Amino acid sequence: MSMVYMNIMMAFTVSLVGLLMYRSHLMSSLLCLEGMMLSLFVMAALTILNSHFTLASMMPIILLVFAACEAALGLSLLVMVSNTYGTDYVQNLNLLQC
Amino acid sequence: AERVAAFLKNVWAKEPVLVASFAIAGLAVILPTLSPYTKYSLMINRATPYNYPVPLRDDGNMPDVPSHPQDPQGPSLEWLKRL
Amino acid sequence: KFYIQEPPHGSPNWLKVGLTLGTSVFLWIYLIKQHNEDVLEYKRRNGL
Amino acid sequence: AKTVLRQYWDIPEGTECHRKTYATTSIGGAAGLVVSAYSVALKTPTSFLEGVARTGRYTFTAAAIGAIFGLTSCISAQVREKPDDPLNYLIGGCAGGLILGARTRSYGIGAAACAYMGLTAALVKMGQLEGWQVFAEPKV
Amino acid sequence: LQYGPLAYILGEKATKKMTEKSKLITVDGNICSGKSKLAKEIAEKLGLKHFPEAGIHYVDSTTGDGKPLPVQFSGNCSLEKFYDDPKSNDGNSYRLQAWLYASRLLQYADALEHLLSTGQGVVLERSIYSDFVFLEAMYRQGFIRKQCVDHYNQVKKVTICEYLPPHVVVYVDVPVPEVQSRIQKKGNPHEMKITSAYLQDIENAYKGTFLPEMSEKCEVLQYSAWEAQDAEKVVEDIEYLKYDKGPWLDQNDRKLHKLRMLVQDKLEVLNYTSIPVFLPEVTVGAHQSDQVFQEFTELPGRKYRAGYNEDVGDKWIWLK
Amino acid sequence: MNPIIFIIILLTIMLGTIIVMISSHWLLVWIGFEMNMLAIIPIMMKNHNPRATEASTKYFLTQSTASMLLMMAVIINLMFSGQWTVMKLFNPMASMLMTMALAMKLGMAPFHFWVPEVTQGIPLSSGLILLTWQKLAPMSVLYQIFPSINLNLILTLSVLSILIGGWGGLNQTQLRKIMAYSSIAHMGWMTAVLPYNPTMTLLNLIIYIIMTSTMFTMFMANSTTTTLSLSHTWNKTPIMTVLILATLLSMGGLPPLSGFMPKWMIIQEMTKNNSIILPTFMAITALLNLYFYMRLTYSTTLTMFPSTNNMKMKWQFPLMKKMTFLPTMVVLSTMMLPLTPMLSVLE
Amino acid sequence: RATFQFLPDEARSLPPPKLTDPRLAFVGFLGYCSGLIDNAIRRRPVLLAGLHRQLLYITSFVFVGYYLLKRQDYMYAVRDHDMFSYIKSHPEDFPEKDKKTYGEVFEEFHPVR
Amino acid sequence: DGPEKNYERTMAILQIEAEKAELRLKELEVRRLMRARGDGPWFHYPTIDKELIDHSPKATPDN
Amino acid sequence: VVRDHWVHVLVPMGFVFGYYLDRKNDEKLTAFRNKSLLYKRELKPNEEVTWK
Ligand SMILES: CCCCCCCCCCCCCCCCCC(=O)OC[C@H](COP(=O)(O)OCCN)OC(=O)CCCCCCCCCCCCCCCCC
Ligand SMILES: CCCCCCCCCCCCCCCCCC(=O)OC[C@H](COP(=O)(O)OCCN)OC(=O)CCCCCCCCCCCCCCCCC
Ligand SMILES: CCCCCCCCCCCCCCCCCC(=O)OC[C@H](COP(=O)(O)OCCN)OC(=O)CCCCCCCCCCCCCCCCC
Ligand SMILES: CCCCCCCCCCCCO[C@@H]1O[C@H](CO)[C@@H](O[C@H]2O[C@H](CO)[C@@H](O)[C@H](O)[C@H]2O)[C@H](O)[C@H]1O
Ligand SMILES: CCCCCCCCCCCCO[C@@H]1O[C@H](CO)[C@@H](O[C@H]2O[C@H](CO)[C@@H](O)[C@H](O)[C@H]2O)[C@H](O)[C@H]1O
Ligand SMILES: CCCCCCCCCCCCO[C@@H]1O[C@H](CO)[C@@H](O[C@H]2O[C@H](CO)[C@@H](O)[C@H](O)[C@H]2O)[C@H](O)[C@H]1O
Ligand SMILES: Nc1nc2c(ncn2[C@@H]2O[C@H](COP(=O)(O)OP(=O)(O)OP(=O)(O)O)[C@@H](O)[C@H]2O)c(=O)[nH]1
Ligand SMILES: N=C(N)NC(=N)NCCc1ccc(I)c(Cl)c1
Ligand SMILES: [Mg+2]
Repeated sequence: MSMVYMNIMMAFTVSLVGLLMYRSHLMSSLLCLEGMMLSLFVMAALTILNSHFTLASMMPIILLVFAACEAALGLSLLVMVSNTYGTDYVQNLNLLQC
Repeated sequence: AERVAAFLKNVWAKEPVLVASFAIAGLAVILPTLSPYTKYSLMINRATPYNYPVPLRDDGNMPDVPSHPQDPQGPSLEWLKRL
Repeated sequence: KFYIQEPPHGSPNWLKVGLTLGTSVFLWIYLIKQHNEDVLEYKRRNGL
Repeated sequence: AKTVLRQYWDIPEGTECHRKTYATTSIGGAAGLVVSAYSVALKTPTSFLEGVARTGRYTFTAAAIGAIFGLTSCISAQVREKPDDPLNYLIGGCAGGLILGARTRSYGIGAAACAYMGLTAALVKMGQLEGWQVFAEPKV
Repeated sequence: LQYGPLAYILGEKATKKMTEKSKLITVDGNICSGKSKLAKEIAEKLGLKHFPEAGIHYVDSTTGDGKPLPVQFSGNCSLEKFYDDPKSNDGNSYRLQAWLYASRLLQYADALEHLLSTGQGVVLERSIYSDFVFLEAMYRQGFIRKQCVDHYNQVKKVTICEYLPPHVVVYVDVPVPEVQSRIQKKGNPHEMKITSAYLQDIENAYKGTFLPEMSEKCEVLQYSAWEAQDAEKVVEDIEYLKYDKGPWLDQNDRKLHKLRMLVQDKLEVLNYTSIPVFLPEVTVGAHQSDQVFQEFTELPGRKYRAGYNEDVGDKWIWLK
Repeated sequence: MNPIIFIIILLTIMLGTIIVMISSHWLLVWIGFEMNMLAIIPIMMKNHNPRATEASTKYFLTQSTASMLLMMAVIINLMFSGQWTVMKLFNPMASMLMTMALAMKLGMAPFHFWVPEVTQGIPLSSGLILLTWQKLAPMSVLYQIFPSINLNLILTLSVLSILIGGWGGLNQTQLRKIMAYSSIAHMGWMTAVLPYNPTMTLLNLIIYIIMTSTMFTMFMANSTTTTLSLSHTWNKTPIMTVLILATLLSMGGLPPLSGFMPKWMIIQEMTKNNSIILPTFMAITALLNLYFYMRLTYSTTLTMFPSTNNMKMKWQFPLMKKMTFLPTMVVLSTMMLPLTPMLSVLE
Repeated sequence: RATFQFLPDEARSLPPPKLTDPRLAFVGFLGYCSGLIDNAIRRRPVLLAGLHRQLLYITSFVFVGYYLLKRQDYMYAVRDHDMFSYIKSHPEDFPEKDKKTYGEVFEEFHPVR
Repeated sequence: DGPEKNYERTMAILQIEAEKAELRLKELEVRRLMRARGDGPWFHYPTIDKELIDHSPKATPDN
Repeated sequence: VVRDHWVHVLVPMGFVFGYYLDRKNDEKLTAFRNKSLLYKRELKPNEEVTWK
């Protein structure tokens, strides 16, 4: 494939590894989810624009709409985690081991 | 009507901004159906030629298709000039 | 014995009892009528 | 795994035993590394060194089982002069199970492993001979 | 329409039926402190429903024909036996206390259901909020073990959190020596065995815990023995309460609907009173429970769901 | 939650699943999953406690990650085929990503860790939806893409799910975690037969949903969530202990009960393809499921555990819970075997 | 055959299940069992209580079951129709064999001694 | 039951069981062929419907 | 028919019903009635079927 696809596919993989390798802040990982959506938007937009798939031009817009619903949902849960524990640390969410 | 009319005069006193909003949104929803000029909007949009008009192969039996653009046959925009 | 509180189901719910028997009769009549249609249609398509 | 598996089955029984032990040891080491990766990821070691100690202990144990099996089963085939017999994999399988008991220091695990590793290895040779399919291709 | 989400949607909302006279009043005090009489007068003058204190056979009074059942169907727990032998080896003291808490929990749900469904307030005599004073008194006299206290607290935590405290808490403060005289004049032989240290513990818990706690969330009226005699003066006190505090101000139709769905489902109300914690005082062997359960089903009108018992005159069963 | 809000959110859960099942376009399939994920989170948080907050957080992170992998697969498929039609994928890397994404959404091993924890952390009513209705959308997608699924990958996921589901349930005393590990094991049977006969996948799915709904409804009726609280049921509703026994035996796959039908038919379709080792291994491993189902029957119906004094107060009140469809579900859960040839309606 | 149709029109050339079908009777029996379980879980007299409710349990089971059996029978007809049409279209894949009698076919004898 | 009825009832039973057994063998061989060659009603995995294509003259000629 | 002894007809009737259903099964297995090589014969002037 063309060389741009190398860097966009690399960007998605970097964000995916970022998502799968948590640190402490839950917000750091929610950022990696938004990054994953950014790389999909760019990769989808390039393919659609290059091929002149006219009707598909709206598809990246729809992707962003549900990226925001995902982001808003992630922040709402972060608020409730923050209220319960005083931090958004993910190691506090271990009650359900038992 | 009195209950609604009394309700109208109440919201004018308390929330005139929301009275205007619902009034404006209502005219948006309703007037396009009552307007007599709405039909021309589609006609104008349809008459704008973004594409080349590919000619038809004269098979010898399409009497309503113009041979030349200045021939009588075909759609006309006289309605649009008088608009 | 005689309940200190009137039971919720102390007396029949006649609106329900009527609907339940009415539905059963309707479904049975529909089923029988449907079956007769199928038998008649089946013989016609098969020249019987 | 596909390539390391072909190597083993592509070199005949009793011919080039050293090459056989390379393949089975390579399989065992890969299995031990996979076990270490999941173990280290799901039960965090107390320190980086302890994670390395646990990995090297599992990977060596798994490679030792693979080495003793691939060697013994090849030696049995060579000595017995019967390269098609499942019994060789039973002897190799049990020996691997015995080594597992050794690395674990537990005759009971050694005995149980010898039985089930031995039988499992014997079943593997039979399936190879007869064409038994584990992940059978859809046909009907 | 039985109350549910459908009834709520169609309009059955608590704030429609609830007025300024929809209050939950609890009357508390020591033994022989005059609660019962004061509670009955307050209910009659304010026009509320009166709930006589929940005893051993409270639950029988609400199901079946409303008459007390034999004592084997209450666990054989006896209040008289508690006075005769507070340190019984069969665990009667705590078993009785655990049974009584559950009876109060049930009565509170019934009071709340009446208040939310009709808007008429209610008057109780003690409640789940003040039942612990007896437990604390029992423990300080050595009538129960620390484990019984732990079990009581586990049950309370997961039950009392679901309800709202009373609007008004009325306390009748009768000093212990006066109570001892009152118990002595009453006459029943078993209650005469109560020791003053036991009654002082009830008083210490009432003032050391209940009242400071209730104050932050309820209107508290603390009367002496003489003030309490004239119920008219107490009613006057209640009528001019401001009601500026407590969790009732934060209630809305959405929340009271969730509360109504709980208090009308008694098995849900009593869910955690039988948590699988095996204290000897309350654990019943399988052979005993099986036998008693069979005998309970053989009582008049208890084999089947209410309204399906032909032995007691229920008709139209084949259509019900 | 307002009753009208609850109904609207439930209909959005169903609409999201239905969008996945009627869509011919990958974008609409992805939208359906997103809409479904959006509406289920408030159902998980409906009780507002730290365990429900943790459950919902773990669910959102897993589902949202899987959706990214799903959308990645769709975009790769678009690059190598120039179309969005829901069907076989045209790139093996796109097939791996979509298969892993659907396995994540299904909670199949080794992507299974969230199922026991999320189910434990939410109410019984919400767990019922999670372990039944939520399997429909990912399964319907697999039903359409299976021609391009890697056979070794899907059978590896199926085998690991049966082992981990069976082993995991052995150590549980909480009912919700028992149902979660049971669900993981049953998912393995569904996807093991998928490459061979997808019709048998639907039968297993339908029968599993009926039996799972029956169990959750009976747990809800008594408001029981632990083994020990379920052991008091004999001293309250004896009939319910018998229904629980019959369903648990059925879920274990014992003849002549319904739950034996899917295992029977899946073994048939696998042996027809000369798959002998795998169905034998699966059936023997499923004996772990039967073991910890049997333990429940022992503590619930076949013995009488100790009770408490306060239980006597429960004798005086009738069951008030809706128990919707329970009489029908339990009959279907147990008495369907004589009608097995009815599976052709699913073709 | 027809897309997302429960009973394609071609299915009407088949005879409907008889209302005395043994499978339909079993389905009706299941409806009866459901009615009894409904009474039992609600502590109503199992046999007698709510006969109208029991009737609807039987009738609704029979009603749904009749259409399932009608579709079940149809799908097996389609399976047979497809299989025989395929055999006609590929004779060389399904040759008719020459059948030999046992007097001609050699079978080994294994003594049981 | 007399031997003749049982005897001839057995032949009726044997005929049905023999006919079913042959069909089962035919079904397995038909399924094997249909799946390998894709030339039959079964294992007919959908391709894109060609009625979706638009054959109108486009904005540019070379398509 | 008494209120005290009607239950004693359930099993006898099940036997009669089971006997009856067995005979109706024999009516679906007549493909070789009077057609086997061993027993095929002619019908006696008055007979209808060799076995029913
Ligand atoms: C049809 C072809 C398909 C074949 C598949 C098999 C068909 C059967 C499917 C079964 C489905 C579940 C329905 C079973 C109905 C059970 C009826 C029953 O349990 O009796 C009611 C009774 C309830 O007691 P109660 O309401 O309190 O009345 C007073 C008596 N105490 O119950 C009790 O009092 C019992 C309390 C004590 C517990 C005893 C437990 C041992 C007896 C279990 C027998 C049922 C086992 C069913 C499992 C399948 C059996 C093959
Ligand atoms: C011709 C019919 C032949 C019978 C075929 C049976 C096939 C299995 C059907 C399972 C469904 C059974 C019905 C559901 C249980 C309802 C009965 C019950 O729960 O309690 C018994 C009850 C009497 O107790 P009570 O609650 O007080 O009601 C008074 C009514 N006179 O009600 C009664 O008075 C008696 C009602 C029947 C009792 C059923 C007992 C359950 C049997 C389960 C065993 C498994 C079935 C056998 C396995 C082979 C299946 C063919
Ligand atoms: C696969 C082969 C086997 C075939 C399997 C077929 C399964 C599907 C077949 C349907 C199974 C469910 C049948 C339910 C029958 C019992 C219904 C009943 O008796 O309800 C009585 C009464 C409500 O009756 P009502 O709704 O008012 O009737 C008028 C309808 N417009 O009110 C009551 O008291 C009923 C309370 C008990 C009901 C349990 C909760 C479910 C609610 C059902 C609502 C009404 C169902 C109507 C069924 C019609 C279906 C055609
Ligand atoms: C020009 C024709 C179109 C006019 C449309 C106007 C629509 C206005 C919508 C309401 C906007 C006002 O916003 C708020 O509405 C609520 C009711 O919801 C009003 O409050 C009202 O509540 C109920 C009716 O619902 C009445 O019993 C109450 O007496 C009245 O005050 C408030 O006065 C106002 O603060
Ligand atoms: C043809 C190729 C044949 C390949 C053979 C592959 C054999 C399978 C090897 C799997 C990996 C080894 O598996 C692992 O072994 C080590 C032994 O040190 C065990 O570890 C256990 O025993 C010893 C001592 O007790 C220590 O490692 C450790 O303290 C303890 O946890 C683990 O419980 C086991 O999970
Ligand atoms: C605890 C018990 C757990 C379950 C145990 C199950 C035992 C299963 C035994 C393995 C089944 C057969 O296993 C597999 O058979 C096929 C033949 O079809 C062999 O396949 C091989 O055949 C040819 C030659 O025959 C080789 O050149 C080639 O490398 C390979 O394709 C595999 O080398 C063998 O690994
Ligand atoms: N152990 C125990 N006994 C209780 C409890 N509530 C009431 N009692 C006993 O029940 C009896 C009646 O209590 P009181 O109402 O306070 O005494 P009284 O004679 O009725 O005087 P009044 O306050 O006017 O009603 C007393 O013997 C109490 O000790 C309780 O929660 N635990
Ligand atoms: N094995 C598959 N994956 N396909 C499949 N079901 N093949 C079998 C063909 C079949 C079976 C039943 C019916 I009814 C019909 Cl019409 C067709
Ligand atoms: Mg009193």
